[PDB]
Amino acid sequence: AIGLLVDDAIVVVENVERVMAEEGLPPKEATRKSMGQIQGALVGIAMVLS
Amino acid sequence: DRPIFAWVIAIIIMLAGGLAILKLPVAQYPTIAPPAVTISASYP
Amino acid sequence: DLMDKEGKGLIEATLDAVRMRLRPILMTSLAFILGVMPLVISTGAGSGAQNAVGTGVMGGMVTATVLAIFFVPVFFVVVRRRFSRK
Amino acid sequence: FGWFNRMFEKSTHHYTDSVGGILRSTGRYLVLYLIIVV
Amino acid sequence: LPTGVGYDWTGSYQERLSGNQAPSLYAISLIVVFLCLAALYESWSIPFS
Repeated sequence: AIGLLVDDAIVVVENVERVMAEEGLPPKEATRKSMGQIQGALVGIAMVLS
Repeated sequence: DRPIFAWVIAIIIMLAGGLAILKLPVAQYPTIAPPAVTISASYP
Repeated sequence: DLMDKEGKGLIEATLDAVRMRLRPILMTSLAFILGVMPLVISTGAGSGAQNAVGTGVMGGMVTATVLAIFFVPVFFVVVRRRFSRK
Repeated sequence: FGWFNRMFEKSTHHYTDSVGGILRSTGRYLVLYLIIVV
Repeated sequence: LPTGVGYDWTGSYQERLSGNQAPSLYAISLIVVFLCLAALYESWSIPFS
């Protein structure tokens, strides 16, 4: 488990870290429109790792 | 609305349902009589 | 998402994508390989079952990134399957 | 640090340029994929 | 063997694991993986990748 778990924790986290440099931007709305790109995949890997 | 996402839901049922046909009793009328036990001795 | 909402990128969308996300593929995978490390060796008497597990994932993570991020599909794929026709 | 400077090199060159290099070819690396299945 | 001598397998197992089973399970495991990679994707190209 541990593996396929920090894996899922790593994406969300570091995908913010790009947006805070790729378009220099800390805020809440970087977090928000980062899972504009990420959320779509998140609930599909959920349904096939299943 | 959108085709795919719905069609995928319908193909779960293509399995699941048909899978139960390969895995659930095919037999007659179900149980109905209130179930009873029978003792039986014999003095020859 | 790039091919869509943004622009086509016939081959410059698949390219533009890993141009911004090789990071998490090798951040996860490297962190995974190392978490599996204590089972493959290190321990070797409490549970020999640990060897049976971790041996067949270091194997299939070495060859699930150094390959998938590269050489053989996961780039290559979408090219011919999505494009090349319809 | 080097560390960072390092990472942005491989990623940008090196990998992503040699990714334009792979994508250019195709019939060779498919012949390699099927050889992998063998 | 001679007459009045049959056999029966005591008794190991009733159906094994990398034998028979592994197939049927892996089989369906593909069948879904494709389906749900389409419930969020829309094509006939994405899933193959």
